[PDB]
Amino acid sequence: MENAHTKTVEEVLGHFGVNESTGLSLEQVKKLKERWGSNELPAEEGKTLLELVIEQFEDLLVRILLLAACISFVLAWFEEGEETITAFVEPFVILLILVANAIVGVWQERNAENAIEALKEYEPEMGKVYRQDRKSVQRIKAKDIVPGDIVEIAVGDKVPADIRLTSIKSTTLRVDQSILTGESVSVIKHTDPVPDPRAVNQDKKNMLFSGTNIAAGKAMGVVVATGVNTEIGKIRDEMVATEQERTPLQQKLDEFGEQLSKVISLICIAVWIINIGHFNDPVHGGSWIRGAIYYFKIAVALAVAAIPEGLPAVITTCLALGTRRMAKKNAIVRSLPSVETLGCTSVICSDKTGTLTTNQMSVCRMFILDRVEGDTCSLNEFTITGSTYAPIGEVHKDDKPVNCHQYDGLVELATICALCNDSALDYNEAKGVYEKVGEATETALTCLVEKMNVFDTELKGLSKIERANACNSVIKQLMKKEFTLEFSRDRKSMSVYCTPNKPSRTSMSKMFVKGAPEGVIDRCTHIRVGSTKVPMTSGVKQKIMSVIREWGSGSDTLRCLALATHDNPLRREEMHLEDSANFIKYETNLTFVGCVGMLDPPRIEVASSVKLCRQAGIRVIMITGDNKGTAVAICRRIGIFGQDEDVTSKAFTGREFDELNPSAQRDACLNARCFARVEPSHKSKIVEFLQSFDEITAMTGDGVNDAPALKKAEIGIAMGSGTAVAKTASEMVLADDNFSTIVAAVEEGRAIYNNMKQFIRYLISSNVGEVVCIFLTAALGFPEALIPVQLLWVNLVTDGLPATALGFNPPDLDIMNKPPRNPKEPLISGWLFFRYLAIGCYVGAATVGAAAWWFIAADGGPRVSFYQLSHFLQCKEDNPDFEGVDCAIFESPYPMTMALSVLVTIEMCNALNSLSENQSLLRMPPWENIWLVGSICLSMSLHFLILYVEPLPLIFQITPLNVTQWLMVLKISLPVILMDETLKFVARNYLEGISWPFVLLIMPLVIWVYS
Ligand SMILES: Nc1ncnc2c1ncn2[C@@H]1O[C@H](COP(=O)(O)OP(=O)(O)CP(=O)(O)O)[C@@H](O)[C@H]1O
Ligand SMILES: [Ca+2]
Ligand SMILES: [Ca+2]
Ligand SMILES: [Mg+2]
Repeated sequence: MENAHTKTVEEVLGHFGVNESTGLSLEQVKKLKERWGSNELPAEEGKTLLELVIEQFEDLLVRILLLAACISFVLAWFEEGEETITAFVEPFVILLILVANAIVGVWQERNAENAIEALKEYEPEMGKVYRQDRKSVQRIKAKDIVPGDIVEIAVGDKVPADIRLTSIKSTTLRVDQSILTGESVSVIKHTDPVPDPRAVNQDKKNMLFSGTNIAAGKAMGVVVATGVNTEIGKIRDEMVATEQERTPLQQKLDEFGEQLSKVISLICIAVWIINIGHFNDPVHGGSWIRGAIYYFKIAVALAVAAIPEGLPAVITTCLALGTRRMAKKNAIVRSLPSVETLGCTSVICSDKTGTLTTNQMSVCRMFILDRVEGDTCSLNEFTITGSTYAPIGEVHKDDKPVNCHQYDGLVELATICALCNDSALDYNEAKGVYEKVGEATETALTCLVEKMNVFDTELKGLSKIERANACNSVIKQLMKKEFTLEFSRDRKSMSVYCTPNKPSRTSMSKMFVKGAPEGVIDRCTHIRVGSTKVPMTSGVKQKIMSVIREWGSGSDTLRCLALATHDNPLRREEMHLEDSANFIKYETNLTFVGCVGMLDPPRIEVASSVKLCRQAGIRVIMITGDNKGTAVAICRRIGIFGQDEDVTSKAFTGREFDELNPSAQRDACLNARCFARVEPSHKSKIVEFLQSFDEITAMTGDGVNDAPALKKAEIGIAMGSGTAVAKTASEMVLADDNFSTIVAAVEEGRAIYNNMKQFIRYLISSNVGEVVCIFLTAALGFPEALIPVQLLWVNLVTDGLPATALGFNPPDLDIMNKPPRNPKEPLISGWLFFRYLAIGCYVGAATVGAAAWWFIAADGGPRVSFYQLSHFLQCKEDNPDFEGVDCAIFESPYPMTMALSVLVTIEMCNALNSLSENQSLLRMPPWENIWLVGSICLSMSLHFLILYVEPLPLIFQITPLNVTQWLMVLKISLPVILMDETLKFVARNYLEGISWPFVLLIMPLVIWVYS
């Protein structure tokens, strides 16, 4: 069966031997499972290891160090080419820092993919089928669907396999198949066969494809292909590498990356220029071209040192960390920019039903009319026990057990709930619980019919399975459903045209209507009291609405629904059911029967989440299509409003919002916190009004009425137990429906930006000190304190792992107390620019002072004066200004080792400053980031290694230091902490919990270094 769209519905069902009513057997499914297998696609390997490494070396900042490593190679291969001892050490230390950052980036990217893939199996994909075990619809796993079984699918569902449409229950069926054919509109389907055997998928009507969603309607069909035999499975090879747009923060770092490479080039050009007079010095052999090449290597080695080469890698691991940290909290992050954009979210619009509430509805009370005075009416208000979907409960009239058969209004109320219902109740023998098949509002009515049991049937000898739809089957055996005017959110109602099967009374067909109590009652002209009908007046209209308003605004905050019937409807011939606007024209002159109120408890984590968002400057707005009285009462429960807060201008309806010119409509959208009774058209309109104020909007939803708003918001967050239409229009999915994961995603997105600013602060405060070290030496006339191979050792030790370990920084202590960040402001602030220069100027002066100390004040070194150190090039044995000074000590490796050791040490102490922007080290000790402690101990281990290992001091032109000289290195390196603790102190006090184990740990160190 490969061309099913060209065959009649009877011909396809005959091919499988299946009936559309009873379904498929279980001896047939066992045979079909062996010949066809499970309905699932093989797992894709994704980005391979080699491809994942190539993406690390595609940024400009990494391509400079690649070219500089090539320059250092071709410049060291022409002099002493056949060598490996000291010639090719400069290109080697340039490549080690590149492969170190490439390993961390690939390993962290591989971790985020593994956590995401392990989250796809959180809850298995399910599918509704008809099988001969039960006479009702049952949920099974989508992988256990075999070709040939009857599958039922409704609005919002995801088509589990290729389905030949057998019967459409509603007036029309729309399917969103942009995933397969690429058309951005819902396609209308039918049940008639198409003649063309080679029709394209756009022309393949009467066929629903796996992976696509049902946009509107309800239908059933027979599966014709599963697994790799579906249209979306046969094209899984046509999966080209999509152009993933850069994160809006990555665009800020790319502009900053090219702006920094332009200023670094001007700095390296200046280094080669300010040293013109040193080209023909005797150190280089008196040759100009020999000295010009030497200072070209200092400029190249300074470019590698000054350029942040781990910046494209650290943004990779941070975004990869945010994805893995969210997948551990059961949150599927589809779009990479989504977790970073949530850190700047200012408004969180949220669906109420199914999103802020558990969606575990249960009809707990109802009422019918007892007797009509003529101006007022007495109501027979009942109550029902039970909070789950199990059909075990008791109906009480006045807290006394009552039987529903003696009330003819209850018999009629149960009939409307049974027939005007596109849902059912399923038993789960694996879990031992009754679960819903369809919407929660309708299954609550399906379970209510079982508890009422208006037609007293023997319900004791039936199993758990046959008790889910026992009382409903009795009602549906009495009335024959003709067609369904499906639920449309413009009228907020739904009717069903039923005909009584009994020909004895010869009753004409009726229309059983259920919907929102506000609109349905307005279309009601009569009221059903007991078994007789009496015309409705405006006095009894107030009594019915007042009870419903008490239910919604009460303590239980009930979700109400009115039930009505139409005694004399038009025939099917006169009704024009093609369009949907005529449906409200047939739901007129109704007879009000009763109203039901079902409880929908909010989720436990919602109340604490709204409190954390308000503290973080975020605003939570409830966009619901439910009643205003129910919405405001839920908002007072979850914390959006106070239990006595006035909401005269913070809660609006769809009608009240439209009856407002754009003047007041604007100033009401940023001040409101609850929108009730809004269509899917309004929800996206609310979201675009909030984006008009330059606000990052995050919409959270579960149903098809939220997909237009989920597409317009910057971030769309879908619930895991929601419809597949909402989960398709969303960037993040809460697999466990935990609303507290949203605020964790905001804290994580703010952490990605914080780790970025600390990385920038560390590689600019430090690398400026390496640039100042070279220019300060030149302006003072001192001997050069660093050679190219040592400028490349500082880059490896300081710009390597101690810089990437900043992406593992812990969140700040005030991370979620600051207002949301505006993504339009510049990356680096003007105050941060001062903090970079203030630290760098000390790092540079400390490195020059370390070399100047040995030449002037050290005991082992000469006691050379400041004049002789500044004019060291003019020293000969005939100069009376240089007496006793052996002027071969100006090339000694001691001052170059003091400067190399101070540069490395002062940058490790500057990394300890880069754990937070303003929190001191006594408040956030360095062991809160253990990846940084290990990176510093490794960098200091490698520094001590080249100082004392057999051949290495010769390769780097350094000499081993003693304990007295190492105490001097620490004397100058430690004040870089005190300088940044001071700059952090000013930012806290004048611009914007001391750990005693840390204070007591550093005091034996601080007193030792300074005596
Ligand atoms: N199957 C159904 N049949 C008839 N009326 C329904 C219905 N489902 C919901 N309604 C009613 O239509 C009204 C508005 O439609 P809507 O689809 O927006 O409700 P909803 O359950 O989605 C609230 P939310 O938007 O917060 O999820 C609801 O208040 C409800 O009373
Ligand atoms: Ca560097
Ligand atoms: Ca550095
Ligand atoms: Mg909802």
